[PDB]
Amino acid sequence: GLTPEQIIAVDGAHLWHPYSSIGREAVSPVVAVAAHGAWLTLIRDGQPIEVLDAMSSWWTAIHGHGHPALDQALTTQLRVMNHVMFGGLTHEPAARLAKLLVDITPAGLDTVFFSDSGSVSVEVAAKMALQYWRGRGLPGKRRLMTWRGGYHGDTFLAMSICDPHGGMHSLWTDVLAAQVFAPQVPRDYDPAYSAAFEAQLAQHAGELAAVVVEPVVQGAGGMRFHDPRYLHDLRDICRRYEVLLIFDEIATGFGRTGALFAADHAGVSPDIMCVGKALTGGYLSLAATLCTADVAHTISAGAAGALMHGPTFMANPLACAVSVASVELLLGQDWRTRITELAAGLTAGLDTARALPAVTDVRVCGAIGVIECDRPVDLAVATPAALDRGVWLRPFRNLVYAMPPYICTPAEITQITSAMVEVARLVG
Amino acid sequence: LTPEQIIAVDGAHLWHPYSSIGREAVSPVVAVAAHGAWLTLIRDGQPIEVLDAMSSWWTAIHGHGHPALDQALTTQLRVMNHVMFGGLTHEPAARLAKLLVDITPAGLDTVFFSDSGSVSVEVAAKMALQYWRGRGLPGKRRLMTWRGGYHGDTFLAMSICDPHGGMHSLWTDVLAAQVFAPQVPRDYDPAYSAAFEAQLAQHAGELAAVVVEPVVQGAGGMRFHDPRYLHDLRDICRRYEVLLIFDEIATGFGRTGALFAADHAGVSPDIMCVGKALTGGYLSLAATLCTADVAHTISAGAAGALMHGPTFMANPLACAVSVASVELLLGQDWRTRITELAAGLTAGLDTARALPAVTDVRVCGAIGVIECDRPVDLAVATPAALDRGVWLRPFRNLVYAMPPYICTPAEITQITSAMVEVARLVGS
Repeated sequence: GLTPEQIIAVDGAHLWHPYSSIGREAVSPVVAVAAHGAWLTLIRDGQPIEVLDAMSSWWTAIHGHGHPALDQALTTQLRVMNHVMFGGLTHEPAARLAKLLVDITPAGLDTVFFSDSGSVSVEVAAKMALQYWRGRGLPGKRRLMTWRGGYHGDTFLAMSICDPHGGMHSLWTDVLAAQVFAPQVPRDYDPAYSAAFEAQLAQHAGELAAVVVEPVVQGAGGMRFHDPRYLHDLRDICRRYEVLLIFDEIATGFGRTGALFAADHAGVSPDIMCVGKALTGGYLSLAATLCTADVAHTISAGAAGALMHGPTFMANPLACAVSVASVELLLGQDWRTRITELAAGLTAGLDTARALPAVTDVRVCGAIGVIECDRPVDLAVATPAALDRGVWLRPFRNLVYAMPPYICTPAEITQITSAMVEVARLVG
Repeated sequence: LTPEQIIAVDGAHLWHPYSSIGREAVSPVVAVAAHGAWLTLIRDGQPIEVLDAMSSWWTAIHGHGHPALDQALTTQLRVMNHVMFGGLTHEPAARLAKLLVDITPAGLDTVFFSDSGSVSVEVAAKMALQYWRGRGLPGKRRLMTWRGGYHGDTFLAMSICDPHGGMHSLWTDVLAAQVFAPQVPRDYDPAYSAAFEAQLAQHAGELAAVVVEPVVQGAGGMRFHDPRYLHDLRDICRRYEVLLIFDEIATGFGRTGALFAADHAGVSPDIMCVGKALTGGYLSLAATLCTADVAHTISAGAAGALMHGPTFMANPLACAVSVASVELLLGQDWRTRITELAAGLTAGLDTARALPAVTDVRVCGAIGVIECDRPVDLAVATPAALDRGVWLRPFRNLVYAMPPYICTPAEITQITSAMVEVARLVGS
């Protein structure tokens, strides 16, 4: 065991944090000692304090932390079978979860490949698309196309379809696969944008295995929203030019944008889909890649005859079991009303930020609320300001944003938005 | 779901490792429980207990449902399932990082947690590339390895897989082009090391790192090599200013008879990956360690940080069970336990040497291998071993086992007996 002071000492000497340095961080991490419901217990000045997890621990904790149904599902599985290899064996948690995912995802996604993180699920999606065209005798179809502003993970293939600025591709000159980038997709629908996207794809169609995009909401690359009609156009362009369509719903899945999956806003189905994050209710890392029967059969009939991927902990019973419970818990309530109330609460609470000096935009989409500023937000000013108000916020670039747990009460949303508005006040 | 229902869902909707959809010659066997060294499988509608001779692909070193690991998981679950690692730290991450820095080869001072072995290999490569960019030498961006290796299934990891006999051979047209030395021999031969140095010498200005599995090459062929080669690699790498990366994802935590396989040569790499047995086989987790010099050179570079950070980085639940699994290993006389397992494998596999289809029998720690003269047919091997009460998973021409450390001498003899009978049938 360790005290918080001992934890800080070990951490500063031995632990890498995300996108961080060793030994030169301007803000040292805060010790978290517990998490229950929508609240984290953090150590501030040696005092344990409770604060709202306004980020849902990066979109994951949709039912909040320590939800009794999900705790119970994990403990139930632990007593029967922690894990077995998925090579030559199958089990009830994988079957139950696969059945659920094929039933609730956009129509036609009939097969499920489990992996251990979002970035791996993106690599599997890419491997499916490339092997598909190898199965059709067209191995020149091996590049990916996307639009700017995206984020798809940070393994090296996922990096290649990241936004070049968000992903700091200037640091990776001559390392990354060179993919095709269309301009940033706009918020409001403009058919000229889609016509330009189609003309650019048409030029590269013989080189392209797939278009890969985040539907409706671009998360880690800038918390930007776009009209769902653009996804309708992508589905059409890809159909006509014989390029696969991949939707990365790792951040948008499981109700977060006001539909079960963001693709449902446009009423279209991709050929391949990635899910993760909220899949397990935020308990454990699990991800999945789904594809159509056509994709699966074309891969399986090719000369390779097999999708050559298979992580050690593929379809981990513990992770699948808690995911089954998390999914069933979402589907067994009126989640659509819940998200509508959350969006209304975010809109009401963030409205006064629209008039602030340094605010360039305020936008809400489902249980997502964003304040865009005209300058970078200083973490050394924002974090104490948010903590003083009992809220854990993690701004980045010029954005103050939240994706609260679905179980947040109106008062908790008021508390979250009040902290967001104050952070934006202190920016200007 | 009943076992028949699971089989139906699985055939319709589940991808398995390295497999097709609809064209697998052997349907998977339903697993319904796991306890200690035993799996409960459904065969012809009836449950049978069989030994997990593969440790669920090297992970279940303490067996399944060990009370100390079950309890560590439920204890952490009652406190905090998960919190984001951005701006926060926690006791499971600090406890695990402190343990790992203390037990790994000297000089490995910092720890980056990720969710899978393949990701940890990508993190290792990113560390090596950002290191040389931090030294103003971005041309040092290629990797060198020896043939027969395997390092995971993501696209960078695939680039250092064996390019001919390796499972990723058909992708070489789209992978990064790395430098490959010939297969390292079993016995020590100074001419091999001289040739390795001569080949590295002409690429040194473009090489970021040498990446190898130390002592045992696993998924690429269960080949063992003399630890003195690792001494030579460390010397070559230091003299030519190339970083040395050891992938101990399969070899770590006592499996080869030393705590880490690098310990057989007394060698410290600059970067090291661990995984699999890290969590006792409960949950997916991996780690990448590097020296202070590597961490500080990355942190002082123009990037100012290591540009990686997955959603579930440093998951409290996975870290907590890993802490317990590592402490359980260190709190017993693991070295004597592994020596006894190795002696049991050696004694029980000896009769396989006389079988007509067997070309080699070799043991290293708790690893036992029968190498046959033809590929082993799973349709024969799987029921033959199940008939003998053992779950075995041959691959290529190999019948092999990596049993849980808790196996009794009688259980090891039951495992080796089933392996001998599989080998006997291979030549029938």
